Amino acid sequence: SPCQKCTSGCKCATKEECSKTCTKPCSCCPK
Ligand SMILES: [Cd+2]
Ligand SMILES: [Cd+2]
Ligand SMILES: [Cd+2]
Repeated sequence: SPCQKCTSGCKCATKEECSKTCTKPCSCCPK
């Protein structure tokens, strides 16, 4: 489940940028 900024706004292109808006693969970032 993606946070409140990943819904229509997933900004993580990879787990590297994922450490910026989240800490793990929400339901949209990488696997
Ligand atoms: Cd997220
Ligand atoms: Cd993320
Ligand atoms: Cd995401």
